Amino acid sequence: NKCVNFNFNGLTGTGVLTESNKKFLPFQQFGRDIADTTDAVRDPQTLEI
Amino acid sequence: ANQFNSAIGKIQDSLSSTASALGKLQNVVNQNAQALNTLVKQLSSNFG
Ligand SMILES: *[C@@H]1O[C@H](CO)[C@@H](O)[C@H](O)[C@H]1NC(C)=O
Repeated sequence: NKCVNFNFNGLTGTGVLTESNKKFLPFQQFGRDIADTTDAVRDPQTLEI
Repeated sequence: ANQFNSAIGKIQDSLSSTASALGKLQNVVNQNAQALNTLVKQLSSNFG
């Protein structure tokens, strides 16, 4: 809910993180917007979206 | 007066019945949305 710089697995970006109801299936780790920019991520230390 | 009242009745029936009657306005809203989407899609492109 705070804005941050973030880096997940070398995906550097800037924004506010939020707990998501978007159910990634176990094979996925990043979600992408119509713009080809990431809009969701699975944290590499707690398996949560 | 009865002809005028009946002709105004037919306008409500027409607008309740068809979708294409407002095509001249829906085309403008559609072109604004399509032009915005095309501009967002060009963020996906590598350009080399
Ligand atoms: C590493 O992450 C796992 C979950 O993938 C967690 O259960 C574990 O406690 C973490 N390792 C350590 C040393 O705490």
